Amino acid sequence: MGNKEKADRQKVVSDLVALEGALDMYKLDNSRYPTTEQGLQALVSAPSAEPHARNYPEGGYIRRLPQDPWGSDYQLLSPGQHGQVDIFSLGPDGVPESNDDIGNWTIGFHHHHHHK
Ligand SMILES: [Ca+2]
Repeated sequence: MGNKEKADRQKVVSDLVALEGALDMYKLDNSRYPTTEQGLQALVSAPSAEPHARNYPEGGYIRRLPQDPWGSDYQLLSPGQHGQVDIFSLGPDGVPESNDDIGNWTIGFHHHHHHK
């Protein structure tokens, strides 16, 4: 409980949105959502994995892999647990797919994907 945690996780959400944006941008060019490596790298540099991302910004949107303020490298899992691709943050504990793991479903961005 505190103000610190809110500020840290909001910073997490900011990068989280950027992560998903890289995914959407990769989908724009390659007409599909990126895999675990390609998704995180899409913010930095065009993935070497096929198909090779085109129309990518020089230096990327962020020159280095975005990380939780505690020093954790954001993780992507394709195919996602909730959708096609799920992005989650490791938090202070660095543990992926954990309760703490701040994902797009956690914040409330993981919508528009219900077959029912
Ligand atoms: Ca965690």
